[PDB]
Amino acid sequence: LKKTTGLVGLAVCETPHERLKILYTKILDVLGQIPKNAAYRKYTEQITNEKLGMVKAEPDVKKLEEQLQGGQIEEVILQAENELSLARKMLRWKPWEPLVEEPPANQWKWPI
Amino acid sequence: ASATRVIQLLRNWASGRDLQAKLQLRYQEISKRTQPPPKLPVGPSHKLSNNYYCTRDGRREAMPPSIVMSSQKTEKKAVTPAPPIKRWELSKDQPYL
Amino acid sequence: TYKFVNMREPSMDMKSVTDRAAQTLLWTELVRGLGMTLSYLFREPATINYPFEKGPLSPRFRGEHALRRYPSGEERCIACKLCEAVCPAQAITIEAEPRADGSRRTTRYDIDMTKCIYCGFCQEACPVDAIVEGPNFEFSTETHEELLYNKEKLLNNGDKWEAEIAANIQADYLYR
Amino acid sequence: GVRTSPTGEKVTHTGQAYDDGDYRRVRFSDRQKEVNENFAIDLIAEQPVSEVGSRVISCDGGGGALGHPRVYINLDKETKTGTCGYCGLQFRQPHH
Amino acid sequence: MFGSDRSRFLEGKRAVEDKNIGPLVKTIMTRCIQCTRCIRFASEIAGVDDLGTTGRGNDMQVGTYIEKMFMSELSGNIIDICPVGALTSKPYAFTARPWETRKTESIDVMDAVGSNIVVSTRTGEVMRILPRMHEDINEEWISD
Amino acid sequence: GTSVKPIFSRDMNEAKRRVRELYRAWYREVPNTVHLFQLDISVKQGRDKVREMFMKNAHVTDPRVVDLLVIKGKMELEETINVWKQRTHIMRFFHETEAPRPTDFLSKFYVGHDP
Amino acid sequence: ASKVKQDMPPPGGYGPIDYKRNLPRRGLS
Amino acid sequence: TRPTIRPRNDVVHKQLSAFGQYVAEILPKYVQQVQVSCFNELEIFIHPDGVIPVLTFLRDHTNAQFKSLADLTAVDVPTRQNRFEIVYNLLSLRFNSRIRVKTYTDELTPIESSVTVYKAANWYEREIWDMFGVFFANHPDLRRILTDYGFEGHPFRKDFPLSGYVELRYDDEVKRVVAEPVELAQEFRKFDLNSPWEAFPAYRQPPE
Amino acid sequence: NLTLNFGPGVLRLVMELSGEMVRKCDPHIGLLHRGTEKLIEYKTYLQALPYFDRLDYVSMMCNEQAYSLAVEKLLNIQPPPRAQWIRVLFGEITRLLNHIMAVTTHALDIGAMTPFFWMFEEREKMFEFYERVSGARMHAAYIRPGGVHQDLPLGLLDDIYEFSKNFSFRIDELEEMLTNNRIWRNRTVDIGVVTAEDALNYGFSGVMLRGSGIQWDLRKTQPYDVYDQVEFDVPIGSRGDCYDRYLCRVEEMRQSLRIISQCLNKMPPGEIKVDDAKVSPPKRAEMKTSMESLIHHFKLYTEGYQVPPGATYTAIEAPKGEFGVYLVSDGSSRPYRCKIKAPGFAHLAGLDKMSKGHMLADVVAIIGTQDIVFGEVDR
Amino acid sequence: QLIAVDEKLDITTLTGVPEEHIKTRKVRIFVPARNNMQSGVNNTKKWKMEFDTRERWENPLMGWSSTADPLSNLVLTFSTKEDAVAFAEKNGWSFDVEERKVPKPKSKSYGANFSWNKRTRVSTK
Ligand code: SF4
Ligand code: SF4
Ligand code: SF4
Ligand code: SF4
Ligand SMILES: [Mg+2]
Ligand SMILES: [Zn+2]
Repeated sequence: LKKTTGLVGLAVCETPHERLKILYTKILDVLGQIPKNAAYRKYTEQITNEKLGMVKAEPDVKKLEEQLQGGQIEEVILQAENELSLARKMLRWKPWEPLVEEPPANQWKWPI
Repeated sequence: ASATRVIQLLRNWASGRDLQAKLQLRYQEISKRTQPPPKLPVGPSHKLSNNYYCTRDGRREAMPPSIVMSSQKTEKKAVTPAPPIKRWELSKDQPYL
Repeated sequence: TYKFVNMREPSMDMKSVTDRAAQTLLWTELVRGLGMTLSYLFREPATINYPFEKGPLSPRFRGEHALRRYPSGEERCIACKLCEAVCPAQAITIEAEPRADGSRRTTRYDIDMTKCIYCGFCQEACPVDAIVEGPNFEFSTETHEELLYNKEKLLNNGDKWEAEIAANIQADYLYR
Repeated sequence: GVRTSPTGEKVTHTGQAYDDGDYRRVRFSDRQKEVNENFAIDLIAEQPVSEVGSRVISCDGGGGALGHPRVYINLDKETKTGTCGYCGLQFRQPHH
Repeated sequence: MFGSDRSRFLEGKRAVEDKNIGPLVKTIMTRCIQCTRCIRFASEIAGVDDLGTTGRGNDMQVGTYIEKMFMSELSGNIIDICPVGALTSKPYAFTARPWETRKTESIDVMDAVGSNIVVSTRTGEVMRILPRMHEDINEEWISD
Repeated sequence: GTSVKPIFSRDMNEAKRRVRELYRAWYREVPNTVHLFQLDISVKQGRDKVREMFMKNAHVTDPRVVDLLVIKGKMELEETINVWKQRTHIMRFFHETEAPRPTDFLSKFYVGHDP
Repeated sequence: ASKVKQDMPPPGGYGPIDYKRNLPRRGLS
Repeated sequence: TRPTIRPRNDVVHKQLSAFGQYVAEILPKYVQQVQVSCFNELEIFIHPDGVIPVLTFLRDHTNAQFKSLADLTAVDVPTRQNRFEIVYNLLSLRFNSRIRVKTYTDELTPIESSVTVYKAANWYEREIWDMFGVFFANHPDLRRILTDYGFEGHPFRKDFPLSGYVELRYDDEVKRVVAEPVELAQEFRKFDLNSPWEAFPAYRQPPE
Repeated sequence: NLTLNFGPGVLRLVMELSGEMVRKCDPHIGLLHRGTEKLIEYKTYLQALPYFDRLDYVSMMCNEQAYSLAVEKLLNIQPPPRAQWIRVLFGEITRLLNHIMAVTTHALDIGAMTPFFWMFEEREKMFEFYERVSGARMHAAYIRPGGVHQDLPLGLLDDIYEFSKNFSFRIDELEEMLTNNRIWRNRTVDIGVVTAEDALNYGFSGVMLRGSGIQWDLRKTQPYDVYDQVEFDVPIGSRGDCYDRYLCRVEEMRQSLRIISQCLNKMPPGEIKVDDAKVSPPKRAEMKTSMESLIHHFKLYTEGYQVPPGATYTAIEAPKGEFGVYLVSDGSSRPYRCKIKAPGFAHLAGLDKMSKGHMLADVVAIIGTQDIVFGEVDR
Repeated sequence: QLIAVDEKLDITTLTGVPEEHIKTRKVRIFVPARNNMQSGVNNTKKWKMEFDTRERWENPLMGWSSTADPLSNLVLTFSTKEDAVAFAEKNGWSFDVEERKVPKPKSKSYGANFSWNKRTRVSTK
């Protein structure tokens, strides 16, 4: 097992496969409450399903790190946690609704 | 420099290096303060023909930014702003200090 | 590519541990630093003997401003007001009117040396090499007022420094 | 050609000189008034008029790139002499 | 904006002698581009046929062909229409630059027409007076 | 319509309450500031100046403007508590060094062209 | 006529420039 | 396109356009417009109420993860009803990209502070309040950061005079530094450098 | 728990102490705020160029390069290759000046004070290179939005080579006096530790990122001039303390020497400014002999060049971190807005977090390792 | 959530402008007139708001020009007249607004110069 991942404050995760699987399952479960037509739901479901399929089909770590294209698997777990938190916040926010209101007539007109 | 041999050996021993090999005071090895005239060649757009300005004017080739998804007006794979960076190589000249 | 600066694992065998303990107890690195300082003591200092010795300069040096003139004796300035318009600090004030013989000449040419930033834009915007930034730099003053140059002072500076000003201009004008 | 004011000061080449009643004269007491002794008009008036045998003459102030921008002067008028705009030198066709 | 940035003209330029048309308009005809705008203004707006083109080809000149003063109540306007520095204001010569000056829109009071003017000043001093466009009073010209 | 987003106060009553609290704080703090900064003025003068600065903005009838002014006053009071200013910053409120500009027509006519 | 003349490195380039850290051991157990 | 013209990259332009469409699809409630410049710079114009959500998305989504906040600033355009324009610049290290988020506000409308999303915004927000007068709600401590204590007005507004209103000097009668109405020995010369004969037809505006 | 105000580069610091430890440390800035961003709006682009030398006066040509890159991006033009190589060569030289200043000033604040003189001799030599090319020792204004102002003097490359082949011994002597010293290590090791996530979120850039183990460098990830054509290594720390950042700065000095050698060896011929007289002024001979050249010189030095409308954010790897400029142009010859992002702002903002549970004497070390120059912080 | 207050906007007390520079100044909102020396019309597209001129005097030393008022160099640009008027009212400045002047359409004919009987005949060209 490798030691001193290199990023200060980031600890080495033993058995990262189980942590990644649990985090991805929780992300999918939270996404299940978002309405179907929301683009966030389908996009994040596709990304998470791809990551879960790649993590379940590779027992190694270095090869899994190369395949995930994130590198340093611990920060991949960190990004999974960040995505889960964002998914919960987004379920709270509900940004799939239409626009709040149009801007004024020449709000974004440049020059002047 | 104008230093005696014994002092030179003392300095080389105390520092641990050969001071006279690489001195920090400039001597006659520097260039002269009087130099021959230069010539300074002209640029690429100094032709006498086939040099119309409308073909080499960068400013007028600038255009207003393109607009996508103006609010006033399928698999659909997810995209990223750019492909993820490749991992850096470990500098196979002096990897560790 | 990247390097590691602090990724060395110290050896844990008896010899290395004893060496580190000897370094701790006998202060070897402190003695090495003392020896480095002592070696630096016995070499020639880099100090020059000002004001009898002066630091090196180049023809491009920017110093105290001056107003030049033609070999016939007529001032080069034609009141085009390009130097005033290009001055980033607005340190140049120009007023002009036709002369007695109808020549286009200035009646007032003031440079505020306490506002000037010595950027050299004035001497490179001039189309007749009238205003130049001379090579003098030892012109400190005891009062604020004497740093507000007028046309007479700048013309006096030009007449005073014209020799080496023209020499520097001749040496450098092929790079401009 | 530096003149002297009726009060006693030297007159600048621009004709500036404080009159008798001006209080600003007090700035010169225990000091001096900076005046350039060489007047451009007098120095250029004593230059000889160049005699050239061409209708149009070119002037760049002497020195090439170290002078003023090159200009062309027409000398058809025999009454007076063509004067350079920048340098102030004079040119004239060979009359008689 | 519309021209090139360099010259391939390797020959010598021409030079024409200056004309004298009075103490108001300073005349430097080497800068003339022969647009015949002053001629049209004098013939139509001012009704004075003093100006004209003498010569043929490259050496065709704009002037009076004789020592004559272009005198009229609207003589100064030829300074404004002339796109180049061929005709300039003699009293205003060598006094200021356009970017220095501040423009104040005001009314002329020397006559009862009330033509609109722009007072061009510089550091609290009036530099010059320019006409201001008003299609109902003075169009774009002012009197001398 | 003319619907706007609030800052702190929904109506004028809450803005008035916040103004009152800010005035209470300034009134309480004036003597401590006078003692600590070693001012030449008295506590009466400082309280009068606080009252004058409060009454200077008495014509504001917009709750957003009122509570923005309250925020600015709270920031300035906090600045005064922690001795972030000095004597000069405190004393700039009194203009002891500026000449008194006149008000009547004749004096302004005499001094200059200023209307 | 005259040929172009500006600052250029001499033919063959410049010599090697040392940049590696040089911290030697004086030597004693 | 000779060597005097900056080369144009099309792959980055296409990638930025695709990501702008993707972002605008994910958050249709807040994004009002998306633009990609000719030099490959992507900017997103959103509603003021979407400062906290959108930023959070761009910081936490597995496909965006714009971790770093490079800069935060405001632009004053007095001709607009919504005077001030707030600009966020974000840098994503994972994808080696940059994005810009633009919002509008006025003198009295507050903008929710993004200290929770990016800590680096903290001082930046104070700077805005110091220079423009835009109030940020739920800020840990909002106060002046750059101007002098007791300074009246926000200098970076377009209607603020360049030299200010007061100047400092030392008075010996009161033995301290005092502030006076500003009086300049030489007035700042204003130059009318702008010229007629428009230079860029590609930016010409309709004659309304 | 007493509160104290360390009053009057120059800095004011209000801090609470519970005995020896530091509870809260709030820095007050604004003592060098001159309002550069407002004064820029009243100047043309060429007139606004010299402000960037005053911005960060320890690294000047880097600020010039950042502003020039922003204006070039807005103008849709590119400089000739020789101008880019000069920019890169000078940028590397400036980086050495900045790193020498930072390391020596940090050591002097700690109390060493000998390497200060030892390396200020070399700083004086570098000033001469700056002076020979532009006539100014420090405020150069050499790099322009069209390239560089003037070509190199005929004897400059040889002198640069002669100077740069003896600098390695100076760095070695500095490391001998500082790197292995037990007092220096005790002063710096495990001081001001910042985690990678906190450094990213707190907006840090440059060594402060690289010291925490983050592999980020704008010259490698987003090269601007000729950087993708030069090979060099990027030092990376492992603990995030002051010692790691000091080692990173020394290694960056060595890699700067490497890049300087590469730039000296691979100097191309050609012109030094873009051959577009509507942006770059023509030569003096052309101005004094050609009519179009005279017109363009007049208009460039009186009114300036019009920049097409638009907003850009251009960032470079300055010696203190990511230095950026957000430039907004309305189509005229004067910029509408010029916001300046300096890494010192974010670093001093994070100073309070980085000085939690440290001694009073540790605050000076942390400030020194932040590489804080208040000209860029206050602007 | 929304106050829905009905009153005119007034930020006079927040700008920090001195009272003598608010109730005494008189701003002017106008389309700047075309410079008669040039035929370009690109400088007469936007509206300009500028303050009235105040006293300038000669400096006793060096003869420079001195101004005692801060707002003298200030000029603002607005897209339309309504925006400038709204800005002036919001900042509490009394304003004078002048309608934009546009040159009337003129019919120009080349044929008129060589007229058979009308007086538009040109004497020379
Ligand atoms: S050097 Fe620069 S600041 Fe000084 S007078 Fe010349 S243009 Fe102005
Ligand atoms: S640029 Fe030269 S000629 Fe023109 S006003 Fe200045 S000094 Fe005189
Ligand atoms: S208007 Fe001027 S340029 Fe045109 S013909 Fe008359 S003098 Fe020549
Ligand atoms: S300003 Fe115009 S008319 Fe005068 S010399 Fe230049 S181009 Fe000719
Ligand atoms: Mg004319
Ligand atoms: Zn001449």
